[PDB]
Amino acid sequence: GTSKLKYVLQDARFFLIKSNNHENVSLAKAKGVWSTLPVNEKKLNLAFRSARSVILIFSVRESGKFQGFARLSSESHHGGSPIHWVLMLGGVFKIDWICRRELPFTKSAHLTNPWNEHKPVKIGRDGQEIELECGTQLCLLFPPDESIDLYQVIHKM
Repeated sequence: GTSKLKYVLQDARFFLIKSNNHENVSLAKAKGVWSTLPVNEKKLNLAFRSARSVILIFSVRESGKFQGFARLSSESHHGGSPIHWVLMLGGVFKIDWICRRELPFTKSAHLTNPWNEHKPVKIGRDGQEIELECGTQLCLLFPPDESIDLYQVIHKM
């Protein structure tokens, strides 16, 4: 079901992450981390302290889909085991995946983001914040990922 998911998404903040390649998203999925440019790092750190959940929604450029979404579990940190991104980067955020399944853009055509001029939510620069109701509904469109137990994620928050 979707009830724990809705609980996790309650009063969350949402950010679009655009990746130039699948290899980086695959790495993020395996390793539970993300790194972004300083401008977005600052926004994410601010958002992590401000909200019960901060959700990253991932899209690989030119793929025509979202590849999943994850919750920030920490602020960014520096000096750790170097991640071999296929690329100046900020620190590393730990993340917990909520959904590692794909969603085609064809399925989110009805969702517009008030924070990017009410353009379809698929449209946006890396780090674009997604407004609460748009973001919530977007996460709810994804196929449920039955490999993830959200109890574990709830126990952080």
